[PDB]
Formats: sequence, structure tokens, C-alpha cells
Amino acid sequence: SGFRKMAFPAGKVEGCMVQVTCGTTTLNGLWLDDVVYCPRHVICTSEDMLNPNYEDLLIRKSNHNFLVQAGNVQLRVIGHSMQNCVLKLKVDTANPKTPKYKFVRIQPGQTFSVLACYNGSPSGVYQCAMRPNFTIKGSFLNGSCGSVGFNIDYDCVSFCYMHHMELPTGVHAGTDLEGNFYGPFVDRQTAQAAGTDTTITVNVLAWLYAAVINGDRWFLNRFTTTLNDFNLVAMKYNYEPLTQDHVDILGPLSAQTGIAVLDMCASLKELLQNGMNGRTILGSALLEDEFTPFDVVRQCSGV
Amino acid sequence: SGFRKMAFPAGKVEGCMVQVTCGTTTLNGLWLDDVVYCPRHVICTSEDMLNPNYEDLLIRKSNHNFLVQAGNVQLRVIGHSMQNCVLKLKVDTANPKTPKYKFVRIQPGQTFSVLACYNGSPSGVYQCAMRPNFTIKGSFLNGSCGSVGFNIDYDCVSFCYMHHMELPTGVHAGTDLEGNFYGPFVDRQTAQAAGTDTTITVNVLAWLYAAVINGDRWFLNRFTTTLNDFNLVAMKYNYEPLTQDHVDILGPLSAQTGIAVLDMCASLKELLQNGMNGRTILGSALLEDEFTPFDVVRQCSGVTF
Ligand SMILES: *[C@@](O)(CO)[C@H](C[C@@H]1CCNC1=O)NC(=O)[C@H](CC(C)C)NC(=O)c1cc2c(OC)cccc2[nH]1
Ligand SMILES: *[C@@](O)(CO)[C@H](C[C@@H]1CCNC1=O)NC(=O)[C@H](CC(C)C)NC(=O)c1cc2c(OC)cccc2[nH]1
Repeated sequence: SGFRKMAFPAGKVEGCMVQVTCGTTTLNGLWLDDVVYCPRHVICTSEDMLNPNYEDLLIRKSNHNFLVQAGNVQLRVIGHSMQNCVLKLKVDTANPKTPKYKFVRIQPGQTFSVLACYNGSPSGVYQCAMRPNFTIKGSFLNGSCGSVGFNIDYDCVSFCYMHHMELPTGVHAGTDLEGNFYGPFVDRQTAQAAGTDTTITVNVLAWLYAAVINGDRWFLNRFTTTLNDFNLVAMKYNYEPLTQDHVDILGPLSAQTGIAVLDMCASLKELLQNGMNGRTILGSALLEDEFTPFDVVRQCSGV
Repeated sequence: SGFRKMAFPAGKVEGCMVQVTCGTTTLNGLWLDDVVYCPRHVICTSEDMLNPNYEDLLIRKSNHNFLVQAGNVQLRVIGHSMQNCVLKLKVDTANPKTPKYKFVRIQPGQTFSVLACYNGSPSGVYQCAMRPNFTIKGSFLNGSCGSVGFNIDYDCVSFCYMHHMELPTGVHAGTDLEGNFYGPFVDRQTAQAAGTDTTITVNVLAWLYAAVINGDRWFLNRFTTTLNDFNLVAMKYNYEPLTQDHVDILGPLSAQTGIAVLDMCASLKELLQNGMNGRTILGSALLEDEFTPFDVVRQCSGVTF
């Protein structure tokens, strides 16, 4: 029993983190085979970062301009190219710790594990969710650029995130491993805002099922709602609409607890309209929305 | 910026997790150098666990009764001994991935990363706080016994926890790496209840220092207090009393902010006696008590290992 924000074991990724320095700029890189991936703004100086013409800045660079260190050993750069906001630094040595990996673009509402690194050295691991406005609520300080987010399926690491920026509001933004930002963000040194931060409804419902599986039911009620009437109320509160696909994804949690999805929706509607008073759900005073249905199934199946 | 429950990178521990099996009973063990550590109840059958005599049950076992596997590779057991509730098995191979490590016994309020493991395979990592009642609010399923909790310092992994038990309330109990349980629990198949829990005062204060570091300081008041007077008051609100070590580990955050420890105790005292008055701290109206001073420091300054 029990339910906790849980990340994947990061050992397979820890063996891929390196340090990338260009001039006075340093951040993290991801070393897979004989390629090191890192945010392209490492080639920038403090002045270039205000408005960088990356294609212009990149052509004026040589291989020896890039200092790549894997722990103690320094890796010799024998080529370099750009794929959107990701610099690809070819090296004369293939990482012997390269695991089975793939590059994927995660969907909003989905979760992944982040391996926060500084100076190429892992520092901490935690789980994040790709929010509807394509930001993530992480913990990133100066020098965390180049940190990656990932999921693991058996023996395959699916890389989905590389960190680039912290918005003025304190949330964070980044790209997939092909260098495409999540959201309307750009890698220039400017204050940038995201779209309205809507709540991942299917995740909140999954988290309510987890609370019930762990013996908490004070928020349940005998009322019921139609899918449309629930979505009417949810959208009023800046919640994402619940699709029939979401209803289907919640099936296992419904079968395990015996609470129909539309029954849980009636509970959430009451919570949204009445609040939680001073009560808590799984120790939280707010409705948690960064647990996916699968995150709940993996921790609550058989409980 | 940002504040999260953050676990340590677990690569150094993942390379040490193995599976230990006796008969049909299987759990996790910790492979360090040429010794594997694991809960002693692996030697029990399902019925043995109801009322085991581990000394008697162990006398009937030999080295050849122990199946130790790293993945699918068997590690031949060449020696066995019992230390409290932990079984120590000498194997013929020294773990090449053994990291710098030490065995430590933590205090209530200290946090550590748990590497949840099943059949010797790491499955998840999350941060836990040792409650004052010597339980942890973990997430453990069948086959999780032998999972360890740890901290990482000078490239050294300090092992502090090995999983054994789930309580009826849904919390969890275990031992240190010397087999000594945290709290008054025993490795037996019975429903055992933990004492009444309390809030970890030192961690709440650390969380208040965190808010002040971030410019959120409305709660800072003009009063101070003695350590003794605060402890007597805090206990009336189900808060644990502070020790001299607690005051000392709060030192760095006290110097960083310029707020004396006993001054912030007086501020917390007012929050307990008067409430928040519809206000929040770091975005929450709930006082957080599972962030140690180091966690606040390690996360407000990005220390690596
Ligand atoms: C990377 O480590 C840079 O190498 C760093 C990310 C963080 C810094 C602190 N916490 C983090 O997560 N990223 C940046 O500094 C980026 C660099 C861009 C992509 C070139 N810049 C920002 O994240 C950024 C800039 C500004 C800004 O300007 C002016 C105004 C307000 C917020 C802001 N964030
Ligand atoms: C280990 O994996 C066993 O090897 C397992 C712990 C969990 C199983 C699911 N989630 C967990 O955390 N541990 C046990 O099953 C222990 C075995 C002891 C140490 C011999 N037993 C319990 O945790 C336990 C027993 C009982 C009980 O009796 C019957 C009544 C109520 C609760 C309870 N928990």
C-alpha cells in the first residue's frame, strides 16, 4: 500500500551525463554512442544570448572550441551539427554505457523522470508531468541546462525532455531530444510567459482513485453526472475536458474500486464547487494532477 | 527555482541490488563487496512467519540452501550469519560496482531515498522521511522486502534503511543495515500498531527558512523564546521537541537569512497558536515537515555527488 510521487531508477542515464563547456559557458550534455547532445545556447556568450543568430554563431566555431569532459577523461570533438535547439557534438569515443534508448515526444499530461545534473554530475531525480501549457514544475538551478527527462520500458530508455529555461513564474521549459521546444518558448534571454495553466482532469481522477484504494473515501458521494455535464463544470474551473479515451483509460481503477468513472466525476465536481474545507486527500490540501492513470495502477494494483 | 521532494541518483545502489531466495520465499538483498545483506525472514515459509524462531530455523539451513542472483547470474553462497533481523551471506564474487559506502542509523525527521526493488530489479525511487513514530510513508508492494534507503555524501552511499513490514494503517517499518528495527516492531506476520505520530519541528523550521530565502516572510515576528519554553509549547500541538543537534543543523540556514534559530521558533510558535489566517507559505496553507535543513540547502544550492 501507499502512494508516492515516484521516479524511474536513473542509473542508465547517469552513465550518459557529461559536461560541455564553450568559452565561459558550461552546462550538461547527454552522451549516447559517439554523440553528445546539449542545449545549443552553450555556444553563446552572455551578450549573444540576448538575441542569438545560432546558425551564424555555430559556423564561426571549431571542434576544439568545445570542451567535453566525462568525469575525468576529456572527449575529443570530431564534428558538430545543429538539430533545432540541440547541439550535436560528435566525439571520437562511443559511450560504453550507452543503454537501449529512443527519442520520443511526450504528450501533455504525461509524466516522466528528470535527472537534474550540474557540471555533468547527477544531483537528483524526481518525477514531472508535461502540463497542458507545455511547462513543467521542476527544481532547476543555474547550470541545470542539459538535464534530461525520460521514461523506462523494460530495458529501453525513452528520452523526452532536455532542460533549457526557467520562466519568470518559476516553472520550466525545454525541448524534446530533436531540439523542438515544448510550448511557444524560444531559447533567447528574455522573460517569457506560457499559456493558461489548465488542470489535467484525467490525472486528478486517477489520483482520487488512488486515495480510495488507500482507504480514504470522505470525498465520495451518491450523486452521478453525465460526461458532458461534468465537462461543463470542469471547463468552468479551467480543467481539461475528459474524453471517452480518458474514461476508458480509467477502467482498471474503476473495476478495482467498484466506483464508476462518472461516479468519481460527480465527486470531483462537488470538490471543485465546495472546496476541500480543511480536509486533505493523500496528505495534500490541493487536488493533485501530476499522477497519470498508469502511475496509479503501477503503485496500487493488487493493494 | 522550484521546490520538490527530490531523491538521490540511485545508480550506485542499483548496481548492488540482487535477489535472495530460500525455498519459495524471495526478496531483495544488498550486494556490497563479497557480502549480501537481506532480511532474515527469507528463510521462513509462509507458515513459519506466523511465529518464527529464527535461531532454530537458521540452524537447519546451510550455504547451499541460499539462492543469490544478480539478474539471472547466481552468486554461490560460501558463508552465512545472522545479525539481528538481517541475514549476511558471503558470496564468492566481490561486486565490481561496489561504491564507497557506510552503514548509518538515522534519526526521526531525517530523509532518505528509497530504491523500491522487486525480484532484485530496481523499479522506482522516491524520498521518505523517518516519522517520529519510526514509520515511513512509503509505497511498497508484495516482494519489496530488502529494498534499501540511502543518502549520498562524499561519493559515499550511507545506507540507513532496509524494508521489512507494512503496518495495518498502510505505513511501513524496517531496520538499519545492522538488522536493528526502527521503532518497536518485529519481523513477524502480525498486525502491529505504531505510536501516535507527531510533526517534525526541525523540518518545519527548515521549510520556514526556505520561504524566507524566497522572499516569503510575512510570518516573521518580533518575539524570541527559549529552547525549553518552545519545546513545552510545541508538544501541546503534537510537534516533536527540538534537540541541540536540531538547532545546530539549522545553523547554515540561520546564518544565510540572519534569523536566529530561537527567533524563528517564536515565529513558528505564533503560527501554531494563531494559525495562518487565510494565508499560505510557499504557496501552501499546510506546514511541510518532510524537508530537512540539508534538503532545503541541497535544493536551494544544487549540490552534486
Ligand atoms: C541553463 O542552465 C542555462 O545554461 C539555465 C536554466 C535555469 C537557470 C535557473 N534555473 C533554471 O532552470 N537556462 C537559462 O538561463 C536560460 C538561457 C536561455 C535559454 C538562453 N534563460 C532563462 O531561463 C531565463 C531568461 C530569463 C529573462 O531574460 C531577461 C527574464 C526573466 C526570466 C528568464 N529565464
Ligand atoms: C516483504 O516483501 C516480505 O518479504 C513484505 C512487505 C510488503 C508486502 C506489500 N507491501 C509491503 O510493504 N513484508 C511482509 O509481508 C511482512 C513479513 C514479516 C516481516 C515476516 N509482513 C507484513 O508486512 C505484515 C503482516 C501483517 C499482519 O499479519 C497477518 C496483519 C496486518 C498487517 C501486516 N503486515
